[PDB]
Order: sequence, then structure tokens, then C-alpha cells
Amino acid sequence: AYYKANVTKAGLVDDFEKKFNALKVPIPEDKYTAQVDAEEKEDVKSCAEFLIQS
Amino acid sequence: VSSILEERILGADTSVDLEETGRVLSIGDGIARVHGLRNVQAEEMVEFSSGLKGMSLNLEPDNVGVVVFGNDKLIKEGDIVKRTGAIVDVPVGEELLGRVVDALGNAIDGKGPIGSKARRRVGLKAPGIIPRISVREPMQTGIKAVDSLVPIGRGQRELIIGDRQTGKTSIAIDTIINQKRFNDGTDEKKKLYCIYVAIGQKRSTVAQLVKRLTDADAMKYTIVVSATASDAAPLQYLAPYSGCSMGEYFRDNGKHALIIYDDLSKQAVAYRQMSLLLRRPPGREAYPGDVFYLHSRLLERAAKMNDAFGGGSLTALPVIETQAGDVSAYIPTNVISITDGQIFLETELFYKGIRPAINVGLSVSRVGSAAQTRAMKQVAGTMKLELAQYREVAAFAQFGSDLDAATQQLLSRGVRLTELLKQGQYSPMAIEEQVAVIYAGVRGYLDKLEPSKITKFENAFLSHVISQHQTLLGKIRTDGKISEEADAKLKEIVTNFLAGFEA
Amino acid sequence: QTSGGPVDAGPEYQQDLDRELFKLKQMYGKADMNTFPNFTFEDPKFEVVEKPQS
Amino acid sequence: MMRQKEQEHMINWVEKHVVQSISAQQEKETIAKCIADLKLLAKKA
Ligand SMILES: Nc1ncnc2c1ncn2[C@@H]1O[C@H](COP(=O)(O)OP(=O)(O)O)[C@@H](O)[C@H]1O
Ligand SMILES: [Mg+2]
Repeated sequence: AYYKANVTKAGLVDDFEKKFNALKVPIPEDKYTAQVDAEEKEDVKSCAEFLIQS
Repeated sequence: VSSILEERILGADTSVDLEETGRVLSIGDGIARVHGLRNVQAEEMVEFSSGLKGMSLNLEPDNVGVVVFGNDKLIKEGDIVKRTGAIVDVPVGEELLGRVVDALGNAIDGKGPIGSKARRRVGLKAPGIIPRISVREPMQTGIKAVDSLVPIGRGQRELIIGDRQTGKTSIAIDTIINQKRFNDGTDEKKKLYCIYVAIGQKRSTVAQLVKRLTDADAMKYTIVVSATASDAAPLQYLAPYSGCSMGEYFRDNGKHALIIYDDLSKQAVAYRQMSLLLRRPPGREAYPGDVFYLHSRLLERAAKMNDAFGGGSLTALPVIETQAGDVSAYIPTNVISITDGQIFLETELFYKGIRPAINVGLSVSRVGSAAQTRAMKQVAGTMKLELAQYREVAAFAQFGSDLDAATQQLLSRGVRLTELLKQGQYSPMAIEEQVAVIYAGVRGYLDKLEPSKITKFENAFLSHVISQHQTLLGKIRTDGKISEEADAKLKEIVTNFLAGFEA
Repeated sequence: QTSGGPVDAGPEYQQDLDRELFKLKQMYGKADMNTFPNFTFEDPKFEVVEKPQS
Repeated sequence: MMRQKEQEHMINWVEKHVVQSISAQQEKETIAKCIADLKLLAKKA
């Protein structure tokens, strides 16, 4: 409302309002948590055989 | 367009009226001997016909010395000089906040006109012994050195004296940038409206100053008042009285206000120019007599008001430079004599390595522990006494006079607290982190830890305490005193962090 | 009443407009007055820590 | 900046046109209003 009253350029304020308030971007992905958790499980298994040997 | 039309044709009254004038004799160098004004009152704003104000001083039976507010080309010999009818005055409001205002009231920053409401006379009389009450509130600056050795009181004046290029304006802007966290908070008693009167500086320094304050989001306490070098000598003369009148408006309404008088010696030298052009006899260093009376009015316009007079305070801190560190010059002796608090920078510690460069024992705050929080009072008195002991033992044992365990203890604790008091530019911290870090420095736990490693200790310690100890700092700053459970908890956290620091 | 453009302007009017507009072009870059871009999609890539044996 | 420089152009052309017209305007109602003003200040003085 404030930027529509200030900017007298017709079409531009509703254009930016539509292209900005309906703008969505996703979270940047990982593809590493699966590796970290699998390496966690592997070192836990090696730590468990170390456990039973101790 | 049409609104501009109607405001132009309705705003000016064009109400002509018979009015006292007088022709002009010698218009020398911004001074004008005016013949005729036989009913002008002393120190009055008067108006030259080209649209420019002047101030009538030095009323003599021949003529009146009006000293002009601006350029001198626009005045001839023989033109009229109309009496405005009142003493020179400054338009003050709370809509004047965050706007650079040229010394009278004229906001030269390109953001529209000032929405002022309360005009105020600028040469007012300061309050007496009954309307004043003593310093009570702890005016914090965010500087560890200031808030732990020379603390300021909301209700007080305290110099920033040094030599040129030492960090005095930077100390003033640390003091400004600290108080954002008290403005955006809850208590009105904490909130800050400050007035930075830049006297005689250059316009790009004020422009980059406004850049630093806008980038630090300072523009609701701040009121920047620039009387720069190209401005006339009465604009540089009259500018800190304008900032004082705005501070008096906030004070007498009951809001805690302050004024930083940056480069107050420029007011002294502009008033020297004015007196020597109005042909007053010169005194010492060609400064006239009443320069002390000038700064004495200007600096005794500030102390805490009575509880029946709103409760608003004023904090005057004027910045003054010496030349070659000569404290014995005329303007530094006068302005040390009027003020009580004074922060001394010698500069050899700036090139030696401590920042901000308070070289110290010359600096004193007469209100002392009354203007600290209870925690900082409980911690940092033994620090000041230890620094006194350290300075005198290093001064006589420069060469290794006698080194027992006590003298190496004194030099160890002194050097470690010296590297505690180092602090980067434009990074003020709150009072609770200062209590935490001077607790980690004075109460043991840092005495044998390799003095080059104190700065990384500072960084990792502040990261630790801001990481998982925010509610405990809330307990420290809201409870006032550092309680005994918080005392032993700070002991445990600094011990754990000493382990994690030797990890 | 003298509408239809700024009155009796002369060329230096538009020259001052062009210099002020040129400094204003300097204060953002070479973007467009409509249909704003969002970002360039970067990727945070933290390297996998490994160990031979614990 | 558009409205600023158009405002400056407008205000300077207004002042110049005022100089152009009123520099060549005499019809003695100026002097008549002025003697009426001296008469009004006489009645209130
Ligand atoms: N805490 C600090 N850390 C680092 N540098 C500082 C600090 N305080 C001041 N300075 C230095 O001080 C200089 C500014 O000095 P200034 O306050 O402008 O003195 P003056 O106003 O007398 O010229 C800057 O160059 C800055 O590097
Ligand atoms: Mg300075």
C-alpha cells in the first residue's frame, strides 16, 4: 500500500507484488545425511565388536 | 504542484508593518557595524535584507556589531537591517530525531522540512541547585575501559581529551552505538536521545558519520547537528548551544538525553575569530577573557533533574584536542576546570597497541562508583587499584629493580588486564558481558596464560557466553548485583572455559 | 497549463537528468526495472570427515 | 529526483516569469495600495 502510493508507475507495483508474494524457493538439499548416518552405523558396529573383544 | 502553489500563496502573510531598522557601516569580514538600532537588545537575532540572519553583539553608542550567519558577498554598505524582535532560537521537537540539522534549525540533509513544534531560546539559564539532583543512572558506553574505570552518569559531563587522531570521535561513536539496545527495549529510563554537535569539522566526515550511524541503525536516539568548516564562525559558535537547547528540551520533558560536543576547541577558535573581528581585546593565546564563561554556560547546562521536575537527565561529553599533548594550554585548562569527568587519551598507547587508547591515570570520573551497576562495582574496584599498583611498580622497575614473587605477580596481572582493556572499533558490548569478562580477568583464571593469547580468549569467551548462557546474562543484568550462585557459576564457567581454552 | 513535458527545458536539462540517472545506474548495477531476478543457486558442500580407525 | 528537478525548473521559471511581467507592470494601483497601507498603519498607529 505504501509502495503502491509512492511508486506511481502503473502496473509495476502490482506486478512486483504478484511476482514477489507468490515467489517460493526450496531449501538447498543435502545428499550427505544418509552417508553420515550409515558411517555412524558402521562405526557403531565396529565399536560393538571392539566392545565384545574388550 | 497545486499543493505547492497553495502553500506558497497562503503561507507567506506579506503582512507589512512599520519596523525598526538601521543602515550599515563597515561590513568587514562577517562583522557589520550597524548605525541606527537604538532599541536593539543585546545578543539578538537581526536580519539583513538579502534574507540572512545575523546576531547583534557588542552594543556600543556608535553602532551595533552584528555578526553574520553566513556569506559576506551578499551584504553591501547602506542596506537595511530589520529587527526580528526576539533572541536567536532553535526549533526543537521529537520529530527532529534522526535528521541532520544545520546549526540554527535548518535541516540540510535532503529529507524535507523539520516538523518542529517547540521553539526554544538558545541562551537560556541553566538550572540551579534545587532543580538538580545527583547522578544516579549508570551511563554505559560499551567501552570496557570507560565503563570499568571512568564510568559515565546519566546526569553528568565528562571530557574526551586527547591529541589529534587518537580515537576520541570513535569513543563518542562507541558511546552512541551502545545505546541502541536500550532504545529498542522496554524501559523509558533506558532509552536514548543523543545530540551529536559536530563543530568545525568537514562535511564528508559528518557524511561518513551519518553513514556509520545509519548502517548501525542509530537514527532514533541521534540528532546530528553539523556546523562544518564552510559555515560561518557564528554558526560554529552557536551550534553547541543549539544542541544544548535540544537536550534541555528532552531533559525538561523527562527523557534521558545526551550531547556529544565534537571538536569543542573549534567553537573556542570560532569565538576567538568573532572577538578579534569585533575588536574586543585579546587575552591569552589571543583568546579573549570569557571563553571560560562560554564553555561554562555550555557545560553546566547538564545534570540530573529533580524527581518533581520530570526526572530527565543530560549527559554532556565534549571532545577536545590538545596540541603535542600540552594539557597546560588555555582551552584545555578552562574545559578541564569546568567539567568533572574527563577521559584522557595519551597517543603513545595507540601506537603501542591498546585500543581505545585511554592512557589512564590522568583520566578520572568524580562520580565514580555511584555511576556503575552493582555488579561492575562489585568487580572492578580492585582492578583500578591493581592497575595503579602495576603502573607504579613498572615505572620504577623498568630495568628490573627488584623482582620477588609479588612484583612479577603485579606485572603479570597488570599486563593481562591491559590486554583485557583492548577493544575493537565500533563494537560496543553490554554491561553483563563486561562483568563476565572482567570477572574472568580479575578473579584469577587468567594470570598465567601467555599475554598474546588474551584476544582469542576474548573472542572465544564471548562466543561461549553468547552461545549457551543468554538467560544467565539476563539474570545478571536484570537482578542488578551478581549473586553468589551466579558468582560460583561464573567461577565454574570460566574454569570449564579455561579447560576448553587449554583444549 | 503548459503541460505536455517539462516547460522550456533546453538540452542541459536532459543532460543533468542523464548524469543523475547515470550515477543512479552506478548505485545498483545493470538490472531491469521490471521482473526482478531472485539469486544464483549455490550449493554448500561440506567435505565428509573420515578416519582410518578409532 | 524527477519531482525534485522538475520542482526546481518550475520554481526558477516562475521567478523568472514574475521578473519578466512585474518588471514591466505599472498602473498606479501599486502606489494606491501602498498609500492605503500607510493610511491603515496611520489608523492603527
Ligand atoms: N577501539 C578501536 N580499535 C581500533 N581502532 C580504533 C579504535 N578506536 C579508535 N581507533 C582509530 O582511531 C581513528 C579515528 O580517530 P578519531 O576518533 O577520528 O580522532 P579525531 O576525531 O581526533 O580525528 C581511526 O583511524 C581508528 O582506526
Ligand atoms: Mg573528532
